Amino acid sequence: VSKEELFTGVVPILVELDGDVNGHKFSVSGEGEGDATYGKLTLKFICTTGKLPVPWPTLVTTLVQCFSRYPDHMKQHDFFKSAMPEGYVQERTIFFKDDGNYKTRAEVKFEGDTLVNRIELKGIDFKEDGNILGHKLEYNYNSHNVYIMADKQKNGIKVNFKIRHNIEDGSVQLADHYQQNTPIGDGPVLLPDNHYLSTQSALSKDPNEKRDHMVLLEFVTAAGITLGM
Ligand code: NA
Ligand code: NA
Ligand SMILES: [Zn+2]
Ligand SMILES: [Zn+2]
Repeated sequence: VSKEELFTGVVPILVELDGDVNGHKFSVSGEGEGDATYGKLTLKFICTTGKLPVPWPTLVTTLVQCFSRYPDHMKQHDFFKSAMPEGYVQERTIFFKDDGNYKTRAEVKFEGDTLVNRIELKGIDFKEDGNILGHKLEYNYNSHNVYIMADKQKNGIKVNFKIRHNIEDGSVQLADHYQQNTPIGDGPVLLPDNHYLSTQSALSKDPNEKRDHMVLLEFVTAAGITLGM
């Protein structure tokens, strides 16, 4: 039921996102590679419609948890890989405290040797001069724990966590994330015991790139379950 064999080695990744936030329409493409044995991602994203209308860090969680490293004793809890190659739908609602929300739907699946994440994002209720549309977020990311449980009603998982976005005046903008994942295929999947992913992300710029872009490295390992339990 585990699909670890698809994830051997380095796997190319493609990402495509169409988004509309307070009627500002935009698109983002990304390409890179993942190594689930190490739990590491490297990707570069470009805004193909001009300047991104929201800050890049707000799109990090939207823009492939199947590349998480699952420990030796936790292979029976890896839902994300178990749903491949047909893949899973990942839906979120993200509430930015004192501001608007994003709602997202994505399909993550293999197209051949490439892992692809295809996303629609709709943003509503943002303040024109808030931290988001105001572009008051620093260009950086912090470490978070992403809590995963099995869905008690359907074949799938329920996931929640709270992202801290640091603001240029020293304050912090919180983004509460609520997430569900369901398989696309009707094959068996792994429905995990409660656990979490320890997430770290670092953002940078390619000094030669003139398009609006984001270079992103991530390291993710699952944790939280006692051997054999
Ligand atoms: Na199998
Ligand atoms: Na605007
Ligand atoms: Zn172990
Ligand atoms: Zn158990």
